[PDB]
Amino acid sequence: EVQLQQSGPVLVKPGASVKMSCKASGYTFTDYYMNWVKQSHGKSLEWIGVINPYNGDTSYNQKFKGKATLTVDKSSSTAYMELNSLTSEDSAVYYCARYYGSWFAYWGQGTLITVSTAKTTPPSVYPLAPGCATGSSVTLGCLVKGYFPESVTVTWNSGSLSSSVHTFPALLQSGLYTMSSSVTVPSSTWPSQTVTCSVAHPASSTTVDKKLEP
Amino acid sequence: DVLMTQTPLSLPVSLGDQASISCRSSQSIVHSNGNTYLEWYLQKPGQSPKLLIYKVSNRFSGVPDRFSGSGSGTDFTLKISRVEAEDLGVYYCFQGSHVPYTFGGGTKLEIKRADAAPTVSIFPPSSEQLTSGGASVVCFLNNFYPKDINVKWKIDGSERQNGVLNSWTDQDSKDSTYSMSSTLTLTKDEYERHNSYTCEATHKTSTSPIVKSFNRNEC
Amino acid sequence: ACNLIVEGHC
Repeated sequence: EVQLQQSGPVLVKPGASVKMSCKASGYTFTDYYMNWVKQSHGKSLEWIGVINPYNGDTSYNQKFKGKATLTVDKSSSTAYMELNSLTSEDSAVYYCARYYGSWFAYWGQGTLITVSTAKTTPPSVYPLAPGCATGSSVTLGCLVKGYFPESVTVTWNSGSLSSSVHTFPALLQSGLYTMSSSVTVPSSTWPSQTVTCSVAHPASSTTVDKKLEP
Repeated sequence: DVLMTQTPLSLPVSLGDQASISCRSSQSIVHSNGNTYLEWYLQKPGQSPKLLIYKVSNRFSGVPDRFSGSGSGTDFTLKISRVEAEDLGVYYCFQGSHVPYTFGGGTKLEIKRADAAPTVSIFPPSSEQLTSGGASVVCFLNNFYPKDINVKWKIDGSERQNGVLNSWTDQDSKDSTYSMSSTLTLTKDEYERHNSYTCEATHKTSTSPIVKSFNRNEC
Repeated sequence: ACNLIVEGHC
């Protein structure tokens, strides 16, 4: 029942600072060291440092000395990491991870930090319907184009028992992200039964639907 | 710093096979107190890492006994017996005996399965996108194995290289296949100058290219 | 450097 809930993702400008949190539940916060770990996209894990919530003692990887500051608030059972002088190299997922004799027995879900001058931009959502058949299934899609920062979530109103979904990782294109999602449904159900993709982009707080039309 | 070197970088394994991952440290991981703080983690696609093994050979609560850790000093091994499709991901070794604590570079476990031909679908630009001045042509290549696949675009039979972006999914733990999108982005006026759009895939499962096309004149 | 997790104090 141990849970580590980290704060939400953040887009921040180069040169600025950011402070993220790690909220512990299901155990006595002071009983166990809290570690922090960095993972750059597609790269290995790196140990940043550790704090003893009992007394605030800290120990840092010297690679992050002067980059990361670890603190706790005992009353709120919360650990914090503050990063300063941000550069593109600081864009990463950051995890808190709790000691249990073993070093990282429980992990938070991570906080995604994006360091960039680009502004938050909601996506354009475009329906992907087949061109101008006799088959028993049909694949449809939605193209989610021109958004920033990551991420988006695409859902479909298709029958779960009779459809299959694929989510393709986003790529950067002219400073903005583009992704797509496909759904396959029985051809007997389309176009008679409406198929709609719902696209959520939390950073812009948008939730847009696109109906698939022949 | 203590360097942790993992081999292999990629490990393909069949269901029920045994996988063996090696971790070597640049210096002994035996602490002065006699303990060896060598641990193994698994990071599944899209998830946080999870502890598997601590102090070389001890399984964390809930980790089944087909995961076994062995070794000593500077050389360690993780063996995953009776591999299951859900074992895919990146395995990391880790040492906490010396500050700074350091991780190995990872070993990506891939599930081997029977060849599976891609289901290919091609889509014209939406009218909505065209009004905006852009034109993306999208091909989906779904549920195929092995992962290696090459996509060629043609416009009216001529090879089109510029403007193509390809994105693979990670391996699917349910059926061990891959899927990928290939997207050709043009301007509206460029798109409307031509008739046929073709995505062509070279894959182990076909002696010939796997072709999918639409023609703007078939409406 | 001092191993805080093992030593408990540094």
